Amino acid sequence: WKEAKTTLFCASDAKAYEKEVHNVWATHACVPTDPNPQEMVLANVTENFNMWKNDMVEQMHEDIISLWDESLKVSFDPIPLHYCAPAGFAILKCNNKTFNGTGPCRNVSTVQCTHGIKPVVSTQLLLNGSLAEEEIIIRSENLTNNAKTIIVHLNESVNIVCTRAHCNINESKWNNTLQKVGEELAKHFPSKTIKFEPSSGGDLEITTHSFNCRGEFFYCNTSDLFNGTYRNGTYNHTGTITLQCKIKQTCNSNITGLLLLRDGDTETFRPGGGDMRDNWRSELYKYKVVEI
Amino acid sequence: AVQLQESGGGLVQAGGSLRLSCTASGRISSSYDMGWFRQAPGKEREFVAAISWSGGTTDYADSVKGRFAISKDNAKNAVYLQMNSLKPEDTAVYYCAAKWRPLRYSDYPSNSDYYDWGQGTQVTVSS
Ligand SMILES: *C1O[C@H](CO)[C@@H](O)[C@H](O)[C@H]1NC(C)=O
Ligand SMILES: *[C@@H]1O[C@H](CO)[C@@H](O)[C@H](O)[C@H]1NC(C)=O
Ligand SMILES: *[C@@H]1O[C@H](CO)[C@@H](O)[C@H](O)[C@H]1NC(C)=O
Ligand SMILES: *[C@@H]1O[C@H](CO)[C@@H](O)[C@H](O)[C@H]1NC(C)=O
Ligand SMILES: *[C@@H]1O[C@H](CO)[C@@H](O)[C@H](O)[C@H]1NC(C)=O
Ligand SMILES: *[C@@H]1O[C@H](CO)[C@@H](O)[C@H](O)[C@H]1NC(C)=O
Ligand SMILES: *[C@H]1O[C@H](CO)[C@@H](O)[C@H](O)[C@H]1NC(C)=O
Repeated sequence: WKEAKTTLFCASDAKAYEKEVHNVWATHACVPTDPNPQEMVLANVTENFNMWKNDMVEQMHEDIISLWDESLKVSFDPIPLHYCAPAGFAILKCNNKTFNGTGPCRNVSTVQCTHGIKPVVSTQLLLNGSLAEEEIIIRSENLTNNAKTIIVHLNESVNIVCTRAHCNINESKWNNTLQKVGEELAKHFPSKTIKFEPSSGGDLEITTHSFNCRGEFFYCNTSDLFNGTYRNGTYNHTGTITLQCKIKQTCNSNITGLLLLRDGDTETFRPGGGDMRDNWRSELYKYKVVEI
Repeated sequence: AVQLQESGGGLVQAGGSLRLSCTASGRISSSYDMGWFRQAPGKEREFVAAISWSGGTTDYADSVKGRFAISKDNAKNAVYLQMNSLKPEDTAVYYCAAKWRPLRYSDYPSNSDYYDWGQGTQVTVSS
């Protein structure tokens, strides 16, 4: 029961016959998930976590790269993946649903494998991921460091349908989200107007909302979405909302989180992304690895 | 992920030339960018060159266009940096670096935000 590093393995609901690329790679590189798991539980116990220095993230990343690599050289839709600890090791599961992802957690558990986590590669918005119980959750290695990305966990999901391209969000549900977000942000930022602006520059995946459906790459315009200023009170202005998406050569998913970046009297944030290690950090903030 | 190790750094008279080599111990997928950044003393980390791993498109920092040249060898999992007509300003630690861009729209390499790094190699230019 001492924190260490070791080579994890993955389990999948993979089906041999399914030619779906994930199932093809999964079956080969993965083993059946254990049906009857299997949690121990602790309380009054406190452990130091750190979603920002977590070897588990690196392992998942390497597998997904290799996943896409083998894949590309048609069926495509990600599967919930599980990551398990070798005999001699276990995985601490922090149960404090208020955890900022860094520091001490006074309420932890013990499992061998992680929950089903779909490897969905995207930018600006995390999709099909898990939700935050209760309040909006806010995470960053260093807020004082505007250069470090900010991960915002959603406690209520928003549906999305990009198809052809164009995508759609419910205005009513979006503005609801952002006010509560500027609120949480206002908690971390005092006498400062919290503005939201589209990605200021850089690669096309990073400046638009990017993601892949059925094997097609969708790069969608985000200018309308990140166009709101929120002082004490709050109000988002933009042209339901529609975002123009480009294609390459229909899918309905749930938005569950955000990636923000602050600019160095006001504090404006923009959408980030790129390093998919955050998409992972988004789902592996709760896990940690110890040898017994 | 991929393991980066730069070499060939050194000390050279102004106007001189020098070649740096980065080698990835892991393996680079098709959707990768490989580039060079450098940090001069007292200053911050800037960009120098980038090459698409698959298509081999390049991009150079303006202060570099014409003098440096970035090349790859997929067989050896290696990227190289030929630096000619060196100036005292080119003095810095050079870092090989990489970036997994599976959602890249084009073969054009990036000039920003890399995710995987090397430990750096020393480059010093004497006036
Ligand atoms: C909010 O509004 C009040 C007046 O209603 C003003 O005095 C105060 O400075 C404002 N505070 C912020 C953080 O915007
Ligand atoms: C510990 O987490 C468990 C779930 O793992 C939860 O039921 C309980 O409320 C937590 N206890 C404390 C002290 O928060
Ligand atoms: C969402 O999070 C906010 C935190 O500002 C909270 O006020 C709100 O009640 C949450 N909604 C839930 C728990 O569904
Ligand atoms: C974050 O901000 C500054 C650099 O911007 C750094 O020196 C400081 O130590 C960091 N704070 C924490 C607690 O991480
Ligand atoms: C998004 O669309 C608007 C107009 O449709 C445009 O001004 C903006 O540059 C677009 N963003 C990008 C970088 O595609
Ligand atoms: C989200 O989930 C739906 C159904 O579960 C799936 O069809 C869709 O492809 C997922 N979205 C992404 C981007 O993976
Ligand atoms: C979260 O919690 C820790 C204390 O456990 C605190 O030091 C850290 O700054 C907080 N981070 C955020 C952004 O919530």
